[PDB]
Amino acid sequence: EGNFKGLCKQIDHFPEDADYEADTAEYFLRAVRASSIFPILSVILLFMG
Amino acid sequence: MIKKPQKSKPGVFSFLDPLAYEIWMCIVFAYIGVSVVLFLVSRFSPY
Amino acid sequence: DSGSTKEFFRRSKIAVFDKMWTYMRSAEPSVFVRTTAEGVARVRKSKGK
Ligand SMILES: N[C@@H](CCC(=O)O)C(=O)O
Repeated sequence: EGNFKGLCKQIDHFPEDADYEADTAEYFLRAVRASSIFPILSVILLFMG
Repeated sequence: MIKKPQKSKPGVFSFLDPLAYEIWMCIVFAYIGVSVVLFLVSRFSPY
Repeated sequence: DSGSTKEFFRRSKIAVFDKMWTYMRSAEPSVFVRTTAEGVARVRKSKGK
């Protein structure tokens, strides 16, 4: 629903102001996020099963 | 003058906000001793 | 630039303020700015630096 429909962007985490690196609980949460790590692993044991 | 901070939210262990860290520590110490007192009275050979 | 505060730390005898002025004379490039909002949006794009 736009001037170009079906243009699929690749998206990751982006560095905003000061990045809150001291929030290592957040940065790790960012690190888990941009990944299919558990939904890919949800395939794995289901495939292995 | 420096930049604004953001509204950096509470974390994972936010739930234990109502108590001091030292209060929780007293609870566990209390938790053990109550059991072993019951382990004293129960199983004491009530012959 | 051409501020009394910029002259104050030149004349300030407090050791931390000296040490700031020791840095501020050695701050490369210019931390010093000519006009007001010049320094403001500089901080606003500094991302806390
Ligand atoms: N009112 C001050 C502003 C600059 C400063 O504080 O250094 C002046 O005219 O010198």
